[PDB]
Amino acid sequence: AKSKNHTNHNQSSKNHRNGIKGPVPLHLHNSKRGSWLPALVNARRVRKHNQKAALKKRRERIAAFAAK
Amino acid sequence: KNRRLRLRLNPYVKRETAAAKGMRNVANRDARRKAKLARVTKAKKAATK
Amino acid sequence: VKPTVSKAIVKKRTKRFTRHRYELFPQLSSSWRKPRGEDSPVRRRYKGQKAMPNKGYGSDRATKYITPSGFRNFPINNVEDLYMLVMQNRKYAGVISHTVGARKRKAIVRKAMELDVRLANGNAKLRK
Amino acid sequence: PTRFKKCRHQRGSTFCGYGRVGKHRKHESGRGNAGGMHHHRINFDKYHPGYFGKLGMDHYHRKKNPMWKPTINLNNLSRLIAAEEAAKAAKGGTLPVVDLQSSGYAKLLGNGHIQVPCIVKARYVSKLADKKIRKAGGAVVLQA
Amino acid sequence: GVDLTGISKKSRVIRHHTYSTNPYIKLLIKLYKFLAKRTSSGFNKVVYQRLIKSRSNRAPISLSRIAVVMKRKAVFTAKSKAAPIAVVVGDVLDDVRMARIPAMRVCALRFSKSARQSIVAAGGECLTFDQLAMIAPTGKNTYLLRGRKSGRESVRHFGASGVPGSHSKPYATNRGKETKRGRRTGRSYKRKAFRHV
Amino acid sequence: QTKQTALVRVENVNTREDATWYVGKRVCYVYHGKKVKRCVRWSKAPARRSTTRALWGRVTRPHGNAGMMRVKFNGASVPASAIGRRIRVYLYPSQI
Amino acid sequence: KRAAFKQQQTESFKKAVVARKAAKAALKKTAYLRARKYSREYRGAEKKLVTLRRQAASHGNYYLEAKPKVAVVTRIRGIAKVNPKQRKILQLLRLRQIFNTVFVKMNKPMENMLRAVEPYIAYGYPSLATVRAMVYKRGYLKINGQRVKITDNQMIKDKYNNVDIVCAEDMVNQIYTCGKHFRTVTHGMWPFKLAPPAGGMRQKRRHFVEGGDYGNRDTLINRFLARMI
Amino acid sequence: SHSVDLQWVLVRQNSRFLQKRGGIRMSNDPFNNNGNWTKRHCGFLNEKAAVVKPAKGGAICVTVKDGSSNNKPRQTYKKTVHAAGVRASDVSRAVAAVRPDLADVSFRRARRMACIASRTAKVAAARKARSEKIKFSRKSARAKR
RNA sequence: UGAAAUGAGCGGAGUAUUUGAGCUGCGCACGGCGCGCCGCACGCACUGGUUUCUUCUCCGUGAUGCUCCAUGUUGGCGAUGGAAAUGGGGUGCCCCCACCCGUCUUGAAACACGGACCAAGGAGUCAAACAGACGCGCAAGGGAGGAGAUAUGGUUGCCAGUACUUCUCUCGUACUGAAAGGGAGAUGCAAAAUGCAUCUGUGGUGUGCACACGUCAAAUCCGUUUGAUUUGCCCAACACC
RNA sequence: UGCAAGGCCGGAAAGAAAAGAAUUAGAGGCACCAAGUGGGCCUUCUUCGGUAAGCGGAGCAGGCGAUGCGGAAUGAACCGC
RNA sequence: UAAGCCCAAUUAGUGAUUGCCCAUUAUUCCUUUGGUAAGGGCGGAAACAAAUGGAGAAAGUGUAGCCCUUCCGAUGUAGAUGUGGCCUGGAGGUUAGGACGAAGCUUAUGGCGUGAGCCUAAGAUGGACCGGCCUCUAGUGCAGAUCUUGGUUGGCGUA
Ligand SMILES: [K+]
Ligand SMILES: [K+]
Ligand SMILES: [K+]
Ligand SMILES: [Mg+2]
Ligand SMILES: [Mg+2]
Ligand SMILES: [Mg+2]
Ligand SMILES: [Mg+2]
Ligand SMILES: [Mg+2]
Ligand SMILES: [Mg+2]
Ligand SMILES: [Mg+2]
Ligand SMILES: [Mg+2]
Ligand SMILES: [Mg+2]
Ligand SMILES: [Mg+2]
Ligand SMILES: [Mg+2]
Ligand SMILES: [Mg+2]
Ligand SMILES: [Mg+2]
Ligand SMILES: [Mg+2]
Ligand SMILES: [Mg+2]
Ligand SMILES: [Mg+2]
Ligand SMILES: [Mg+2]
Ligand SMILES: [Mg+2]
Ligand SMILES: [Mg+2]
Ligand SMILES: [Mg+2]
Ligand SMILES: [Mg+2]
Ligand SMILES: [Mg+2]
Ligand SMILES: [Mg+2]
Ligand SMILES: [Mg+2]
Ligand SMILES: [Mg+2]
Ligand SMILES: [Mg+2]
Ligand SMILES: [Mg+2]
Ligand SMILES: [Mg+2]
Ligand SMILES: [Mg+2]
Ligand SMILES: [Mg+2]
Ligand SMILES: [Mg+2]
Ligand SMILES: [Mg+2]
Ligand SMILES: [Mg+2]
Ligand SMILES: [Mg+2]
Ligand SMILES: [Mg+2]
Ligand SMILES: [Mg+2]
Ligand SMILES: [Mg+2]
Ligand SMILES: [Mg+2]
Ligand SMILES: [Mg+2]
Ligand SMILES: [Mg+2]
Ligand SMILES: [Mg+2]
Ligand SMILES: [Mg+2]
Ligand SMILES: [Mg+2]
Ligand code: NA
Ligand code: NA
Repeated sequence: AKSKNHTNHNQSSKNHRNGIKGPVPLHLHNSKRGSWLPALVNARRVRKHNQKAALKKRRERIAAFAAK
Repeated sequence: KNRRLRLRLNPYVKRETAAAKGMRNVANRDARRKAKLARVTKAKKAATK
Repeated sequence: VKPTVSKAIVKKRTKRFTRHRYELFPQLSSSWRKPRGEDSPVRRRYKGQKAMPNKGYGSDRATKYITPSGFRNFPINNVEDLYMLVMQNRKYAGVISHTVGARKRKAIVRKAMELDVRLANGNAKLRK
Repeated sequence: PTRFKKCRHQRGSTFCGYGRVGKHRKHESGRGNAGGMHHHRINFDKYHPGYFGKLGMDHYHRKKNPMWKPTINLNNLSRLIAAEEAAKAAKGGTLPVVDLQSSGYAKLLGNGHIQVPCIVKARYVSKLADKKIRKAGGAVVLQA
Repeated sequence: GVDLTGISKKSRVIRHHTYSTNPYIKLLIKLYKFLAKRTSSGFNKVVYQRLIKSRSNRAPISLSRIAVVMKRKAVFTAKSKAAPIAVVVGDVLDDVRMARIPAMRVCALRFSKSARQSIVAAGGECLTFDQLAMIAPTGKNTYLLRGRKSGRESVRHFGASGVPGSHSKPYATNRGKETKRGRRTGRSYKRKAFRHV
Repeated sequence: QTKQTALVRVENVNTREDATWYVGKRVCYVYHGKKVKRCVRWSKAPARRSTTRALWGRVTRPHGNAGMMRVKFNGASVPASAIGRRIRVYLYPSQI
Repeated sequence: KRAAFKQQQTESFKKAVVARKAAKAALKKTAYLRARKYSREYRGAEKKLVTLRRQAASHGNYYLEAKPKVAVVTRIRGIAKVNPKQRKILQLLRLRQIFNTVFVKMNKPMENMLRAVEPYIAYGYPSLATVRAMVYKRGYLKINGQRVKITDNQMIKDKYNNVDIVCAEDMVNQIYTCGKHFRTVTHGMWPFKLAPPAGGMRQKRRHFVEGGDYGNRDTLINRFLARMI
Repeated sequence: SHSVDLQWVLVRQNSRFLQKRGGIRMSNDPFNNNGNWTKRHCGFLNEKAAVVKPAKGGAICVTVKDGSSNNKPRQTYKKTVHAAGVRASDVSRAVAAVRPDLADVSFRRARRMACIASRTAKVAAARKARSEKIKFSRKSARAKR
């Protein structure tokens, strides 16, 4: 007793009922893991300094607000 | 088709129907037909000469 | 007491919805059952078959539950039950329970006449 | 209660939600965890990775009692100090004494910032917990 | 007929009544349903929606979390203005990791006994949602807050743990079991810890 | 068939314009029953009592191009035993 | 006699009544003036074109008419057996039901859309009478998601909240002349739901030039729709 | 302590006074002017209430709960009997003194009480005439003390 | 059948106002010839003029009605009766429709299987482990269980219940390593192979309710509301570190 | 002071002109828990084996299955709906 | 002299552009039901006895739906879910009925509900128990399984 081997019938209809969802935007899930390591290492040094600058900047703003 | 609704949506509709009555007046229609043909024919002759 | 006047009762359908082929079997009662057979002509909505009940047959909400007399039927079991219908006596009529006996029915019929409370199954000779 | 189960809703439905085609048969996949590597492999592989195989050294006759070692962090120490003693506790003065092994703990771990300085009696202490409690005015005393 | 393919997929599961059997919850829903429709405030509408929510969707909040976000708002707030009333549609639980807290006015459905003691001992006051409606009928000068749910153990189990990039906990009573094949590179393969999305 | 509307052919009415003249006219089908039942003027005019009965309707619109007319009867539908039988088409309500 | 809260309501309601009547009179005057202005614009525009045609004819020239900017499209087929490409276009045209009708701009992006669904829709170039009849008799607005028949000019003003669209004649003028608010007016309307054409069609399966119905009929669409509105 | 709003939530679905007979929800509440099972008409439940009741003869009695002795049930309800012939608006004004939101139903109930008393005398008189022409085999007479 | 008649329609006034159609001024457009000349079917502006004919135009009633029901005319029948009506029920008849149910199956009215009748019986249950949704209690803690104590050392029974207790046990507040074994705060100062200081504090960044400052738009019964947006803080979350 | 990267501070922003110069019955994203199903079949165009088949096997898309109704006298799938 | 085939029309060289008939389609009117539903009202306005305008007005998922206005959808096997949705035997409550007749049974007994069913009437039936509502509980609903047991039955006054 033989049966049907293969068909793609109704598959495109099934894939479009809940639609084919679009891709995630570029600004989301933009992990740099696995990229070129020498550029990754240098970027980490800059990001560490940027966090320190952000912490200090909030300290100045808090003092400035309390100044008035 | 309704009188109230047409006037409510278009307050100007009374003037439009008054104009329509004038064009369907037999004397107005016949006088206009004579005048329109004479003035168009005169303009056609002048343009071609 | 006369009932409150309402709009005319429509009653979309008078015939009952009866079981498929219940006339051919003494076992089967006429009570409606949804036909779930795969090849059932009633379930498949064939032209000459019985209809199946659905939400479209629902009656007008203004005239729903109203009896032909114009009242609504409220079950009552004793004399004290008549006082629940004193104010709304043009809307509701009392239905004496079947099991209430003849001795107790005399008091209920006597009291309802003085209160002008309509009894759906009360004394026929009274109220003319 | 029986009146809330799906059986009552399925009275008159014949197949009771199992279908006319596939039906409700006895054991269509095998019994229990049968075929974990044959015909049930995908379910085992994606939901229970690591299920099959061996790992590690054996420990015959394990006794959990010699291995008893509950831990408490430095920032949870106020759970064992009475309210009236915590208010009176301050660096440089008299501090409450906490017996860890009588409260069900064996090791002071030392996560977070300590809220009230105190003297902690413990069987074990992490190297960071000992350093932090001493800088905050408390101390650790070893017990057994 | 009208072509309306997939129109049912546009509809959303929106609940209007509560499943709660608590009569005092129903009283609060009755009060704030009135306020959400007779006032213009967006606070009353949000509070009314959260009262209908299930218990799982009203996560509890720690007392330390309230004090931290209050301090982030206390700075950059003028000394003339008073501190807002912290409002949470849920439970407030005490935090033993933070002993010194400022005086705050907190409104919640329920306070734990320790949390109520800690708020009062710091000079604050534990408010009730019917009290809040009388002092802040439109929610003026309030700090609406929500509890955390991303740390729940149910969330940590969601998804398949065997697919690459996944770090959910499997359903297993024995911790030692389910550790050999599929979790170590030595035993056949290891589930990949990272996957680009 | 839909029995709420009936088709009536009238002698000498063989055009749609002819049938339009009868739109609105009262239509009567006359038969008899088995027993003498109530009628109009049962007590006023006892001579009217008879087994004769009448069902009354009206012409709603013409049908086709050959003078056929559509008739709707009062409330109920005309019996199928009236098929092939005489239908009376009166001249009232008059428009002349 | 009367409660205080019921007394303040009376004065506020009395002032609401006075202002409502004033707004009704103000809108009636505004709609009158705009309808007169449009009426003369339409009459003069056709008179200008008649002279232009006469001048070209007298000297052996030709007058090329402006390409129509507005098309009126009605669906003439049911909802059965529609391919996904044709299904989506009719959805974007809001032609989800047979004898549904919309007004569209006859530009290149829309024309290529209409060519793809030609067997399903009969379309052409509407006249001023056709646009007026559809707006006045079959005109509905999308108010709060509801299909509301246009019964007075205040709804048009409140729906569009635009200076240039306050009355029915503003609505007709935007559609007929393809104004800058053509999309705003047409989008704000519910898709027109028309009756079947009295007198029947010819053949819904063939193109109009084949003796059928589904093609572009040019200005013959007005005769088709006159039996439908 | 426990307001009417809380009490109504507790007893709306299950109460001694609620009668759901044949799909109709009525009330035996002696302090209900209507028989409708609503929070407004629940005289036994509200802090203040008033119900129009019949009295001996054609008199109309107004029973009032003023909300001062709710914790003392034998003093909760006070009766004031109006002389026969009282205007229905006067009865409604007495009720409105306690419950202004019951003024309309109290007026209608005051009118119905007067109508019933007149009908009761008319029906009883007709019954007496019928009984006067009938010979009864038995006649019970309650003993006096 | 006027229980709020919104009317070009009802009611008050007025004898006119302004729609076209004819005829017309200036300028500009447009057409023809090649600089400004001619034409202009009568387009735009002056809401041009003209009044020859063609139209009627101007005001007017909120709900102090939250909701439902309740108000004509002319005959026929019905004046209390084995009655007059309307509805329901029963049987026959006419014209139209109308394949036998349940099942497996792509496909059943099937020359596919089970089907003489009726009554009574007849099939997702109980227990254990886990998980998710929802209800409830408490909450960094939750809760037993076994057992004991005494109201009860009492009562045929109610009472095999209810009330009370636990330095225990268990699940969590900490996780990792095969194990030996280790074991998680922030900021600042600084770079000590366990560095110091402080303790009211989201580690940072982007997107992000409410709330607070404004700032626009629309509508207002002029009290406001309802949208958008700036700035601050951003809760819950998501994404990079 | 040039390139690379992460930020900060400002400026400008028909919020996208005009050229036929889009449209939308245009709330996007994120989850959790589960059922049936996993024998298909028929048609339009394309198409492989076979002399062919109401034969076997595929692509795209509709449909029957799961659905009657109005038509082709009659027909699961044709026409209309 | 088609009632056949090809073509072409709509009362016909007259005066302009809809001959006619059939749908579970379209338009529109009425009613139901459900929404990702959209809005209003809900602080009793004032006045008003009977004999001789009325009634209601619940801050509300779901009921006889709190009332009113408005818009849109409604078929469906396998399957999911919801229902102040229906029914049965028992339990904790509450409120009733019965020798002037309970349960059961009988029906051209009608009424109500879209329905599951509920209720009344009659018995020229019966002879002692039992209804409603809230909650709890389970051996809880039958047309078919060559289903089980009992009885009956056409074949048949036949072989
Ligand atoms: K096994
Ligand atoms: K229902
Ligand atoms: K047997
Ligand atoms: Mg095959
Ligand atoms: Mg297969
Ligand atoms: Mg019925
Ligand atoms: Mg089938
Ligand atoms: Mg009986
Ligand atoms: Mg069955
Ligand atoms: Mg099913
Ligand atoms: Mg299932
Ligand atoms: Mg299976
Ligand atoms: Mg193998
Ligand atoms: Mg080994
Ligand atoms: Mg955590
Ligand atoms: Mg045709
Ligand atoms: Mg085709
Ligand atoms: Mg007039
Ligand atoms: Mg020139
Ligand atoms: Mg009437
Ligand atoms: Mg009369
Ligand atoms: Mg036949
Ligand atoms: Mg088979
Ligand atoms: Mg087969
Ligand atoms: Mg079959
Ligand atoms: Mg065969
Ligand atoms: Mg078989
Ligand atoms: Mg215990
Ligand atoms: Mg853990
Ligand atoms: Mg270890
Ligand atoms: Mg849109
Ligand atoms: Mg097969
Ligand atoms: Mg199979
Ligand atoms: Mg509807
Ligand atoms: Mg009053
Ligand atoms: Mg409710
Ligand atoms: Mg359905
Ligand atoms: Mg049992
Ligand atoms: Mg009972
Ligand atoms: Mg009988
Ligand atoms: Mg019978
Ligand atoms: Mg029952
Ligand atoms: Mg059973
Ligand atoms: Mg049986
Ligand atoms: Mg058998
Ligand atoms: Mg025999
Ligand atoms: Na199948
Ligand atoms: Na509705």
